[PDB]
Amino acid sequence: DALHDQASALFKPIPEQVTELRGQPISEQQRELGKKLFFDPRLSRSHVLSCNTCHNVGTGGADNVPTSVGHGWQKGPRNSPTVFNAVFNAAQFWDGRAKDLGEQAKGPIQNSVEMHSTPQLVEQTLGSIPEYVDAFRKAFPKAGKPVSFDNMALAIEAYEATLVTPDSPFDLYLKGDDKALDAQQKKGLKAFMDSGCSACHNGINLGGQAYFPFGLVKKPDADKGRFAVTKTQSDEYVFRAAPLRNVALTAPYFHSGQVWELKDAVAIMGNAQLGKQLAPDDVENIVAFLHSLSGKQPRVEYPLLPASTETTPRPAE
Amino acid sequence: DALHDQASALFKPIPEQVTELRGQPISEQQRELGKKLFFDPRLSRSHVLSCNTCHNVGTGGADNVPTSVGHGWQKGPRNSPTVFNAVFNAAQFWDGRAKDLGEQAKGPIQNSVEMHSTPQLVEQTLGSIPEYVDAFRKAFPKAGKPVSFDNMALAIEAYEATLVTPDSPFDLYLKGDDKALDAQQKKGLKAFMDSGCSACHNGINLGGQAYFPFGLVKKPDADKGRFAVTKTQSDEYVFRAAPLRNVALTAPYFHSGQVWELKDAVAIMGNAQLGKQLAPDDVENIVAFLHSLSGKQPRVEYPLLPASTETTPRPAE
Ligand code: HEC
Ligand code: HEC
Ligand code: HEC
Ligand code: HEC
Ligand SMILES: [Ca+2]
Ligand SMILES: [Ca+2]
Repeated sequence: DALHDQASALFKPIPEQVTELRGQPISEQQRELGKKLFFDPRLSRSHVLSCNTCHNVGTGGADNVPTSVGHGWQKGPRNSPTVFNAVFNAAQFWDGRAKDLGEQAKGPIQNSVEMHSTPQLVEQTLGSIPEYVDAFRKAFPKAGKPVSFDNMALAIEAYEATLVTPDSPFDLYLKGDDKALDAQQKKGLKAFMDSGCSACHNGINLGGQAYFPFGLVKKPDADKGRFAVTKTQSDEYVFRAAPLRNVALTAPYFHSGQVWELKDAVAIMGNAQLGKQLAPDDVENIVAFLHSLSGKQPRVEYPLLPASTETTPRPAE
Repeated sequence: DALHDQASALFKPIPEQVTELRGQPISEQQRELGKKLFFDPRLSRSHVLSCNTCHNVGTGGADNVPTSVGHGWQKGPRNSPTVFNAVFNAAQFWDGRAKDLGEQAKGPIQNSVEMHSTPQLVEQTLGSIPEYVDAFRKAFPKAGKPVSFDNMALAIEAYEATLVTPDSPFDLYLKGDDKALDAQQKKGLKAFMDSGCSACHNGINLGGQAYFPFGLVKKPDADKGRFAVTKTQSDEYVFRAAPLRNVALTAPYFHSGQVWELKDAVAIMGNAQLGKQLAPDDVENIVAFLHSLSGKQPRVEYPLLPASTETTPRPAE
């Protein structure tokens, strides 16, 4: 089918599982340790914030509130992006100055820990708990200092690699099953490509691979009649093309989390003059199409975190 | 064994499972629905607080920070008590005036919802989500209005009944296995009874059944040399005798969450003039004994919460 043809040229399905990371095989110990860390609020100085707090695995992997402030890169509050399938994103943050985005040498993990705690503090904390000490040795055998920021980061990435959502209808369609998407979804997929959406939203995650000088702003006054995606003040200031997988599960939308309905988000983008102007039917069909991007949500067994000991730092500001 | 004799007269083990609640059998649908609600942050107006936030199932069922404010009964901030085995507690809150505690007609669930949201709001919220609507009908078939505060409360209680921790060593010892507790733990159990601890901390949960006019205060200046448990300003003002099950997992201690070490908490209580003055060995042995109260932690599969719809109220203050 010609439709399946161009689809396959532009998109790729989520693998059933990633087994290697940074050229290293992912062990189960690493996965388990990473899970604990992802849920342990003790990584925050205050002992109340965990990755799961803002990237809630029960609600699409995002907190689903307008904005929050979790990473040091942030110049301000932004909508928390889902953590599902994030491992495939080359472009990680929402926005930034092009020169600075070539200076954000830091990844999400280091960014967050430095913001809500300090690496030294996090190390001292994990070190005071025997169960963690052991878990680290068992997961990183050939290591001098098993409990170190580096390994912690590696462990979390391993768990992150576990949070993928394969087998969404769209993916089944890409893999072959031409019955996966209904007619409306197909008109949508067609319109998505025809209107130039795929110009920016492409690849495995339908986005998350590049930055562009367009961002949502509240109109000076000219949802879909209150906000618009326009050029930034200079092409040096860019926003990441949001990866669309599981988009139906992570409202509100855009970096500021200001539009709550997907139909509006679609209309707004389809009015950004970044392609052929959209027709009502298209907007509807596209939305239907987007729903086909919801994959299989990860089944997570809440980890049992080890108890603090007498040398474990106590909460603070 | 004489020791096992008085032990059995004063204590009782946690049943393997509670199957009935308010004279009604607990179905699995109720359990599942309750689990979702316990983790759904949308029960708070702001969409950021869930029961799990403060009664974290991964860390002993408590948040393990000095204090928090989660229920309307609260006159101030208090340490969040564990939710594990709470269903067996007759006395639910930390403290209060005797006359008012005969007016706290409200339970933890209603107290919390009224504080962080409103019953009407919570009802409107759950009602806007089809998956919940259905889950409610399947869990409460013979019901006029399936989605109602009442049923929500019932569902959560059902899930609460699931959060019990049977088979702690102490319990195995009570059930017979005289090898469950080592010699030190036995000296501890003996001392616990001999020093009058069991006068207040008894029953299935070693506490949580009655109120007494003694509470921790910071000495005017006379941990164990900075705080003390003394009489309240009048026997009308009382504090609940904290249930001790899983106590080794829920530091800090006392209603204000001011003492971090169990040895100190024990010393302080064993100096309250509520029994024979404790000897260093005893304090150590008792602590060892308390550790025998950590039961089997519940294995929880994080629930997949349904997506908000267009009629679902948006976050607020
Ligand atoms: C709320 C206070 C958060 C906490 C705690 C954590 N994260 Fe986060 N994360 C948050 C926001 C608001 C954002 C966007 C920031 C921006 O300006 O871009 C993020 C982003 C990430 C990302 C990048 C997403 C991608 O697709 O590459 C990742 C992967 C991520 N966060 C992971 C994560 C982990 C592992 C955390 C605990 C160590 C962590 N975040 C904490 C907000 C919050
Ligand atoms: C490149 C210039 C783009 C084209 C072509 C389209 N989109 Fe896009 N999209 C782009 C950016 C820079 C952003 C973020 C803007 C911001 O201020 O945050 C987005 C975001 C979306 C979203 C929101 C997803 C989310 O918040 O998780 C949707 C739903 C979306 N885009 C859809 C979409 C459609 C349907 C398009 C063509 C009809 C389209 N976008 C084109 C960049 C680009
Ligand atoms: C933090 C902001 C909390 C949230 C949200 C919830 N709870 Fe809570 N709970 C909290 C505290 C600080 C306390 C002590 C209050 C006091 O003054 O006594 C509690 C207490 C309870 C109890 C009673 C414990 C017992 O053994 O009987 C229960 C059972 C309980 N909380 C349950 C619970 C549920 C089901 C919640 C969500 C609907 C809930 N709490 C929210 C703090 C917090
Ligand atoms: C009845 C008057 C009591 C006697 C006898 C003992 N305890 Fe107790 N205990 C009691 C109260 C009213 C409280 C709460 C005081 C407050 O300000 O919060 C407690 C609490 C404890 C704790 C803390 C548990 C927790 O915070 O989760 C411990 C560890 C404890 N009590 C132990 C203990 C021991 C070992 C006793 C005899 C040697 C003892 N208590 C006696 C009431 C009473
Ligand atoms: Ca979002
Ligand atoms: Ca406590």
